[PDB]
Amino acid sequence: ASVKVAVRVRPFNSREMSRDSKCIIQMSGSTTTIVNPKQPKETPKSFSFDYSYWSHTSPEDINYASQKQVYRDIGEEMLQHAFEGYNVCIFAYGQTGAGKSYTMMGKQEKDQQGIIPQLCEDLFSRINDTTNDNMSYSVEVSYMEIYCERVRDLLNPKNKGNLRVREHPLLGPYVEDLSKLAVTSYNDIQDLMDSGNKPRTVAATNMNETSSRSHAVFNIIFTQKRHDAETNITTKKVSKISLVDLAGSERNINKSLTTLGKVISALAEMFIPYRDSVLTWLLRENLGGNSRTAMVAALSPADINYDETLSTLRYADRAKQIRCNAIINEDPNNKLIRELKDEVTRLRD
Ligand SMILES: Nc1ncnc2c1ncn2[C@@H]1O[C@H](COP(=O)(O)OP(=O)(O)O)[C@@H](O)[C@H]1O
Repeated sequence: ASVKVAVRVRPFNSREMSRDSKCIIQMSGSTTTIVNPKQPKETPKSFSFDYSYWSHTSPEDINYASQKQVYRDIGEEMLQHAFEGYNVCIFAYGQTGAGKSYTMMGKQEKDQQGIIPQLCEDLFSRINDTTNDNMSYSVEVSYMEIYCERVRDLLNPKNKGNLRVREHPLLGPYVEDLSKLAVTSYNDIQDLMDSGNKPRTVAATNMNETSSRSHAVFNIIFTQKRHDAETNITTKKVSKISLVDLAGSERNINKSLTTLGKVISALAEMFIPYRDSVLTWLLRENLGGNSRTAMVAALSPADINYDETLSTLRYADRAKQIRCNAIINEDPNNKLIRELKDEVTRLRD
């Protein structure tokens, strides 16, 4: 399968309104067009994605791409793939202020919740709707920040540790001593998300908002346990769901962001510089390995952001060419069960 790619243009923000910005983004069907406001004579550049989300107006518009609509396209599809037993990844990419955090986290005030809360609510709603007493489940959450190549645990802020990223000699990269907490309700996972969001690194340069240079990775380990009555074997399906709010794409400590660009470019071109940054190392499987992966590229509508928005569209266009190699998590015991059961009914006959 391919990396799925959506782009999303937001309303003007305060900085843009301040400079009487005009809109340089047009969307129709799956295509996004960007005009060059500095060379108005040159022909607009057009790009085709899995989705082009027009969120430039307000939810009063019939044509406004809502939080619900964005979730119901990519978020629901990836949660369904996790239920099938695939590892899944959604990452939000783009310039500072373009709408990565709004898309991934959103706000609680007025159905503004983003992909992460909607997926968590959908996950627990599906688990709690289970009617088969042979199905049992486990949900483990981890939430980390990568800032200047240092890893912090957002679920245990009293660990000023800069957790070490390691390659397991057989099982691939992991964050040594990163909290992995069992959660049994949507309320519990929401409180951890909220607490984790508050522990993110702030910067004076961003008026003491969350640093524009910090990556946030939200991971769920979803374990589905099927109890077989006849055999008493329990089969396990395990899926890792990685929901990523990247550092701002604009332009040592931009190592991760710059390396992600080279990784996307090298994967689109198909050596691969995964290990040159903590982000691309930890997300190696999600960037062309054992994962179903989607990119949501946030776009400023404003003339003043032409060059950065064009760069986001070109990286999004390249991500579309990446192939993944996701396999279903298979318990070998599923075959032992089928055998043991045939062998017994046959004797019983
Ligand atoms: N689709 C959208 N509709 C409405 N407001 C949006 C949308 N996307 C972003 N915003 C708003 O734009 C501003 C910047 O978005 P934000 O998510 O903080 O950007 P980033 O995380 O990319 O730096 C915020 O005030 C946010 O609420």
